[PDB]
Amino acid sequence: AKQYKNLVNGEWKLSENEITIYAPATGEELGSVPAMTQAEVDAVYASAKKALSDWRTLSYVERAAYLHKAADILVRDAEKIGAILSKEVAKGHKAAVSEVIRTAEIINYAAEEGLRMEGEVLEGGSFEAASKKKIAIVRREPVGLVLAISPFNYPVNLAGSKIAPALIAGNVVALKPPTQGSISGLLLAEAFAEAGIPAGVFNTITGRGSVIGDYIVEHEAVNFINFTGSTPIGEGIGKLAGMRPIMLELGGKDSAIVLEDADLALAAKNIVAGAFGYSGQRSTAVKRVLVMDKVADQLAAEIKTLVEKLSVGMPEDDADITPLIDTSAADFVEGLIKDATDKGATALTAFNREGNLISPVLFDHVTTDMRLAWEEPFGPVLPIIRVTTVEEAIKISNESEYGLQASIFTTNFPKAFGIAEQLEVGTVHLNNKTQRGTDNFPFLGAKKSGAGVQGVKYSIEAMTTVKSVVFDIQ
Amino acid sequence: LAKQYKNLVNGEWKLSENEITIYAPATGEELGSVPAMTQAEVDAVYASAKKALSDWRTLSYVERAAYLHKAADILVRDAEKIGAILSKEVAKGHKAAVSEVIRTAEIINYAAEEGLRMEGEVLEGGSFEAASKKKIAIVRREPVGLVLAISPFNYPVNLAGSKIAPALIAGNVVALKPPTQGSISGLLLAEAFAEAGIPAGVFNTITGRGSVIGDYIVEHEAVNFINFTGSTPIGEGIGKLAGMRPIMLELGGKDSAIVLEDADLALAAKNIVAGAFGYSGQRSTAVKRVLVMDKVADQLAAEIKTLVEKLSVGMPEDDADITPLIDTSAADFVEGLIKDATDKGATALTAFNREGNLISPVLFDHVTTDMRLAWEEPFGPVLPIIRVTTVEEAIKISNESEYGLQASIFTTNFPKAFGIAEQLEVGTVHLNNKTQRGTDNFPFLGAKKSGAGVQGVKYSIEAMTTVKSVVFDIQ
Amino acid sequence: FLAKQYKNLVNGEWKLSENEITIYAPATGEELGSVPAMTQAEVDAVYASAKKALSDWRTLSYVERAAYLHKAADILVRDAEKIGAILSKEVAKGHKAAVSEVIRTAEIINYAAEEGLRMEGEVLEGGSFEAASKKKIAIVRREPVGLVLAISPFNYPVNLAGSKIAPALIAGNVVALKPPTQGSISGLLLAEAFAEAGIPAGVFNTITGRGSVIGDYIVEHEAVNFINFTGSTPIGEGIGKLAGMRPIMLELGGKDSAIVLEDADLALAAKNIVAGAFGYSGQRSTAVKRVLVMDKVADQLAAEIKTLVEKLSVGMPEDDADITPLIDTSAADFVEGLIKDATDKGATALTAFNREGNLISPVLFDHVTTDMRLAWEEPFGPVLPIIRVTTVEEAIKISNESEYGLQASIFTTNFPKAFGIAEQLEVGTVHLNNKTQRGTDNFPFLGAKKSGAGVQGVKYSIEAMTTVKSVVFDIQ
Amino acid sequence: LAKQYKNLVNGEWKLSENEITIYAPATGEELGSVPAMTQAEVDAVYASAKKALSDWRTLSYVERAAYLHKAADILVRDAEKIGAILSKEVAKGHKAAVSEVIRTAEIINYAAEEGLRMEGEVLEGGSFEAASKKKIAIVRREPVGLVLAISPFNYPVNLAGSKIAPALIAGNVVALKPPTQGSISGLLLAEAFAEAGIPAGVFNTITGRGSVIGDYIVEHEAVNFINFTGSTPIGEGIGKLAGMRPIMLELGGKDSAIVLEDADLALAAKNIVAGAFGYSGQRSTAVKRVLVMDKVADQLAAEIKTLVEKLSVGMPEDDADITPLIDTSAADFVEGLIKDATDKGATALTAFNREGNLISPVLFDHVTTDMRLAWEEPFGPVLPIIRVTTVEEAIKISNESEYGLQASIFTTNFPKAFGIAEQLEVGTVHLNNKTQRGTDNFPFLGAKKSGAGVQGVKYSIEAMTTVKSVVFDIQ
Ligand SMILES: NC(=O)c1ccc[n+]([C@@H]2O[C@H](COP(=O)([O-])OP(=O)(O)OC[C@H]3O[C@@H](n4cnc5c(N)ncnc54)[C@H](OP(=O)(O)O)[C@@H]3O)[C@@H](O)[C@H]2O)c1
Ligand SMILES: NC(=O)c1ccc[n+]([C@@H]2O[C@H](COP(=O)([O-])OP(=O)(O)OC[C@H]3O[C@@H](n4cnc5c(N)ncnc54)[C@H](OP(=O)(O)O)[C@@H]3O)[C@@H](O)[C@H]2O)c1
Repeated sequence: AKQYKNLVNGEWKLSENEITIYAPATGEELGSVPAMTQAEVDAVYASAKKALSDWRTLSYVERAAYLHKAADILVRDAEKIGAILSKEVAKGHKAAVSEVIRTAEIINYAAEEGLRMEGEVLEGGSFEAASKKKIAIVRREPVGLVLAISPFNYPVNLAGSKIAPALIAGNVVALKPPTQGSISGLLLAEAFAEAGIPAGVFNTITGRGSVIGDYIVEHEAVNFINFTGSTPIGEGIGKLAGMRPIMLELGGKDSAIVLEDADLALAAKNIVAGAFGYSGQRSTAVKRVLVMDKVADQLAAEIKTLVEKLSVGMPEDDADITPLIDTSAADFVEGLIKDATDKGATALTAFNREGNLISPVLFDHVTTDMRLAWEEPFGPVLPIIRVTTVEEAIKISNESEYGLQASIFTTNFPKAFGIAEQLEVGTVHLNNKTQRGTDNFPFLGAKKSGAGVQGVKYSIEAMTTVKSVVFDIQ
Repeated sequence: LAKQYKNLVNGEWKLSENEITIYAPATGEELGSVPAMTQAEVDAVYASAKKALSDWRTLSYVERAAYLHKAADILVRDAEKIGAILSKEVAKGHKAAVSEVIRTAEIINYAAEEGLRMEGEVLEGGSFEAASKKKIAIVRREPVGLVLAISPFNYPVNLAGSKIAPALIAGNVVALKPPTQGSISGLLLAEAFAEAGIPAGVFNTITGRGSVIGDYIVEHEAVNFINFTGSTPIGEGIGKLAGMRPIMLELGGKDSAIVLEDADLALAAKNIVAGAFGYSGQRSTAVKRVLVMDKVADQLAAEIKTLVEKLSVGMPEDDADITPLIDTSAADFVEGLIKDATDKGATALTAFNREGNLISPVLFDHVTTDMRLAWEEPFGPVLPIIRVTTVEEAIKISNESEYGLQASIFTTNFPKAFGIAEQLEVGTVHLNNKTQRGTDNFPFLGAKKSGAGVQGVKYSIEAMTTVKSVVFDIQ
Repeated sequence: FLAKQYKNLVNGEWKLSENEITIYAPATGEELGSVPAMTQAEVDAVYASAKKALSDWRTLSYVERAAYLHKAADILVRDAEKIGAILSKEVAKGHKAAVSEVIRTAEIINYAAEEGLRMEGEVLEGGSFEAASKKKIAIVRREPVGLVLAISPFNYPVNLAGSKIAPALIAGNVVALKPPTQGSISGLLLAEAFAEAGIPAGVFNTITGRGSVIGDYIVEHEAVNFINFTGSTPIGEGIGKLAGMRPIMLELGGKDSAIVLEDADLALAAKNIVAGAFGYSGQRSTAVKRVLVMDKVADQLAAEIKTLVEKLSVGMPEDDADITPLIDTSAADFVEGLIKDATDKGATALTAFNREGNLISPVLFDHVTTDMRLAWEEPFGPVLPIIRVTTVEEAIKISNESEYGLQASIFTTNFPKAFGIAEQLEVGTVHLNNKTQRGTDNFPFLGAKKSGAGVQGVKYSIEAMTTVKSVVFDIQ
Repeated sequence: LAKQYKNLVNGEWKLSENEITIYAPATGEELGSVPAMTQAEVDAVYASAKKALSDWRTLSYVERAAYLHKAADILVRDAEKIGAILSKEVAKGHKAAVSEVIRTAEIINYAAEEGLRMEGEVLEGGSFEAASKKKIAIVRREPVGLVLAISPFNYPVNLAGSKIAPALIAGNVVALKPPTQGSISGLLLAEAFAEAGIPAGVFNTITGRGSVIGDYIVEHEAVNFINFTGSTPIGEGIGKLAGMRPIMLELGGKDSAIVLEDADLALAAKNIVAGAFGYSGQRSTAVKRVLVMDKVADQLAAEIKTLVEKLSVGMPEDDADITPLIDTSAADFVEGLIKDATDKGATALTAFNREGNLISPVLFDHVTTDMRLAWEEPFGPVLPIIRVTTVEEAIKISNESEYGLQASIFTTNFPKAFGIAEQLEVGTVHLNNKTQRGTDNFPFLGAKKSGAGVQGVKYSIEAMTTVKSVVFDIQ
């Protein structure tokens, strides 16, 4: 264990108060993180706005060089960081190391994407003959101070996915990690500090989101809020933003649509991998199967066999299903499972709970009257909902308040493309599970799944504006 | 003559039980009445739009463009007829009002052709991860859905069409809420789209005073996007009611004209006067404050003065440069700014005079930062000259404004001007010319309280679309 | 009815030459009119006029250049029946198909005007590459290449003239159109529309004449900055020998394969194959010219295709027959020789060969093998071979063994597999479950290998005929 | 000492039965030998490349970029080792030669990252016709195939890497033919790619005598694209052999520096001398004629003279500004241009001297356009000053050249400079700076006899890629 500190203006600062963090799978004390005051928040933001000018006037290639160095340090320390990340969020050890490696990949890719963004030269004579000698030189500029707020389930990857695109464009950044996950966020900050990031260009803030969360968001030093987390918290940020630009990555209830001509064993393989990864604690993850009646019995059997084979255990043993993040999360999941059983759903795999380790539960004959048909569990439970027509599958899929991603399993690709056009989601994966990657692809959600478009180049465009200089050629 | 106007709702023209009478600001002549819609009538507009969306988005781009081209041709045909009423309704010079209609047709046509050739992206998984080299993402644009377009009094046709046409080409459905003062002109624009045969519900209008109906139309869950041009306080309120939904806001401006020691003063004076006093200063992009190096301030002020004195002051029907302001409260607000500036010691190079709401153009010199006129947007024919001692002071005063729409720099050192422009917190910097929204293909955006989002034709199309990514593995 | 003496457009005037070429309708021998037989000195005058006009033309706004193109398109629509009627006779194209060609030409001209007028430049940052250059920016704007020589083909003498002229003109180039001799009347009728639209003198000009007098001369001339050619592979190869350092675009021959897998919709494959293969009697570079069909479905597919080939009408252009007389006797002789080689080597004639004059009835062969000329050579006539293959790998191998690489069709219900096949096909475009085709004209059109060079389709053609001018300075 | 070098052929290092001994132009020192390949050995290079193409083009972008980054890291590691030999081989200053190698690594790394994130596009049939609204075209990038890259003696590593890396990232395979003088440097570059693990046959080298394989290399049917830098007459020969294969040509220049009456004359002189006399004038991009308004010509000429007199003249190992020219014929040619200018009455402001092939830097004033030096590319250290009385005359004289690579304009009036730039028949105009190829992300191209095609990193990648379209109908 150890006492961690926030990065503030190039200096590691403790706070009067602190919060102790324990491993959710064991209760092991992992350390403590500062509990920041509002004056300490003000100082973070003040140093950031002070460093902005010297940072934005650096060349793109100099800013990229800092990001590449930080990524190299993360790769070097992937095992040491991952070992702690695995404990802090009860994620499989290997999966935690992989998250660190993927973060380095995103940081490097953002550095090189951001140093070659488009600038435009527009001709007045495209619109009006009298203006044929007038041209507009349009160049991108940073928005200023970006507040990045990462979630517990990817506390390093979904911090880096915000930090690096912001920094390459010339923004300064403050990272508010989740409390459960704050040690991992501060370990990420260490890599940026060692890389030599100029004082104040990147800073961290730790403290209970339920105490300082509103304060850090409504502070007028913040020019942009980039948030990943729960839908209700995101909704609140959408109000406190006013006219300030934002990005919200919220909940999902991704549907896997399985048509009569699908490869059922292949559909089952992708569905189980996607639904039960990290115990279902992922926004982009198959959370409901909408399967045509004729093949539903066969598909359910294929899924059941796979779910029964999943390992259920501790993070150190790289179990497929690990303990959920906290007791409230496990209670909520158990509640959803109980509601489905009470309303008559068929439990194809057996429920069991030891501490907060819930064994994976597959339900068949789930109906739209059951909470599990709609609510995001963030736990290892998966409903199968039988449908009679493609039209009905589309209707049920779109009736969700969420619209992150969908999967379509079928051998008729032109038809699948037509269905994809009708689904109110950001991304449709054909014959594969839903996923955020690859990280160059757009990542976005409709409806209550959030706002804005991420993926690397899209994230950079979001956290920049344009400056147009217009003049007349003689 | 004075006609009773109706809203376009699901392809039909509909009256309401209550209406609003509209008078010409320059004469008091009654021009007609427009409906005062109920919340239930708004619900019907939105329901018809959402019902029409599926069949509209499934048309080809070229079919949607054909409707817009036909609407634009009708506007050109009726430009004189529409311009004459627009001129009376907002007290805009007759020829300028006809020009607004012609420009609207140009924007509609340009948006139709820009939007039909918007294309998508194919992204390679192998750009990022070797194991994903057979995975590609087919990324195509889609409409956001129902766009609520809210236009302002000063360009009630042009800044309606600048929202409607980009929205429609992309496959969105649209409800237009014009300004009450300007609602007749907005409904005249709607007639063109109806005559072009726009399918029922694809384009609709809503009228009923923003002070009464504005909050309900914005909060309504049917609306997927809000595209607003108007005052900063109204824009802020819309920002709150939008929640997570995308919005575009084009709000107030206090554009600075920075005049350096090496500037051509005759040309700077010409551009400053044209920009500051166009439409009596009732433009968000007007030159609204001169920041001039002291060593050229006396001669610049004198050359501006000579031009201000030559401006005609009269009625819209006579194509006067300075026409009566939109309403009495607007003229009172401008008079108050003039009074404040005079009380604090500014020099009135031209004399204040007011007959009804026709204020003569007032040029002030020696304006200081303690005067309201240095900061607040007047929306009237008054221009302050603020003297600075260094270019750094000009940058600081320019950026101290809460507004950040555009700026002008007058100088003969362009490399230095480019470096100045990089530091100005605005969307667009014009070198050796007045600020202006055009040409309409160029980006138009404002920093700080001047709004959110980027317009100009292609940018407005991109704003009112989202993307749909379809990912698959090649075998 | 009344044959006319036609003239070239040269510097805004209509000019005869001392000698001329009489053009006869291939289907009937009817004298249609004459076009000038220009001398090298007259070519010089065309090019001198063009280079003189280039200054005032490239400096116009995009809006002003676009207006001329839109007006020319409007005139073509107005005169589509009049122009199509003569085009039909000149190249023995069905009357309705010739009118359709004119209408399609107006569509491409209008689309090119609107595509080109909104093209943009870019601004690049020195600091993307080196910190010391962070204040250096490059303002990069588009410019024309100069004088474009556009050479159109007999089989689309209007459409594939307009596909070159309009992209060139919107970008600020000046243009000289050399139509094919058989097709020169149609090209000069197109020129009349641009002249009536008010195209400034010398901005657009025409050249007609004999290859033996001016053929190489028009291409080698130093005034020409770009050559844009559609025609046969051997003529294209010659233009490559004479192009030197100047950019060119070549749209040459094809032998497009239609790969029909076991899981294909065979009725749909047959319908598309026959439409693509026999349109304009097979006188198209983009056209199904060989069926590569998996053994298990070959009998069924052959029967479907046979039925549709038998329904094709064979006759005169005025009667809108599907199969019209070929462009000349040499072309028909060449086609007959390919048919005889296949017959003598044991291919099965599923429909009967007949020839009257240069009117060849449509011939479908089954059991064609790679030792037969018809497996490889582009006929430009109404003959189609079916080649039975055992695997998709063999279909890919045989398809890619061709010296041509224009397009391919894949008929299958497995699209992810079809994409994997398309990646291996050495062609410009692969159509899934559809015949090969140039359209829609916004899509890229290009040929690999001996099928051409460069990428057309509207925006791609404008890109090819534009360069850039960069202005670089340091911000202070 | 002097080593026998080998060609990289299908992952193996191959001598040939005959070789070419390479000597240092400044000293006569034997540097080593390169193989004199036969036509059958060229066949083996090309067969190896075409066999490697299938597995190379189907690797992921990231895998291809990783090889390029590794090659660049090795070049940086070995920059002195390679640069020291490059310096001797082409009589380039030692520091400049090492810097060339470093710049090559920068270009290789930048090309890898530019190329790996290239994208395809999806086009809508409904943009063009309603009946095709369900038809989409998935357009993806593909390599052209085998690129023949021919580097120049004056940048035998940098302008090899500028072709190789853009080709490779896009999935092309490459054969590099260095010039004989400059073949050792080319083979040293190849060693870096081989050590980086470039797969066998993906990158190969050809060396030999023109009399044996010169035309054969270019005419060979395996070659799909020719990318050449060199002299105009040699490039003209390549053009006569390209057939239908796409080419790119970077040929000669006669860049003008136009100096107007308001120019900063000290800045102009500094840039003019740096650009004109770098590498003894043996650069295609380099100020080669000053076109100066007569009112400022005396002062400009004096400022240039003072700088030219400071230039060091001597050996490559001593980083002399002016080193010996590439061979005797080149120096003879330059001496002839100098003599013609002297005999026709130009003023020699600095003195001509020749020792071996080391020519001292010669600045001429009062050059008239009947002098060969006004027009012919010298590739030697001689600079004419031509006085004009109007900008229009400067433009005419500039454009009268058969060359059109770059131009410089020195003036404080940028809107005017931009208008002049529009009229100059060149690829790039630099304002208040010498002409230069960099930064390497910017476009680099020549008009007229200066070449064909657009380079600079992303432009070079575009040039060596084509597309494959897959079109289907949505259901
Ligand atoms: N779409 C995506 O890409 C994505 C990815 C991952 C997760 N998610 C979603 O996020 C949810 C799970 O994440 P979570 O449990 O960490 O969410 P959460 O409880 O909303 O917390 C998210 C983050 O916001 C902070 N926060 C809490 N209250 C705040 C406030 N009032 N103002 C500002 N910030 C505040 C939290 O700090 P504290 O920890 O101190 O409360 C934490 O750092 C699920 O709904 C999941 O679908 C989405
Ligand atoms: N940035 C630009 O591009 C641009 C262009 C033009 C004008 N403007 C700005 O607009 C202002 C002048 O226009 P204006 O006087 O018409 O401004 P405004 O009073 O804000 O009105 C703008 C529009 O919003 C409507 N509205 C009023 N209250 C509303 C509410 N609560 N919710 C929703 N909509 C509501 C108005 O309808 P009613 O008429 O019924 O109240 C009108 O249609 C100036 O500040 C000027 O700078 C900006």
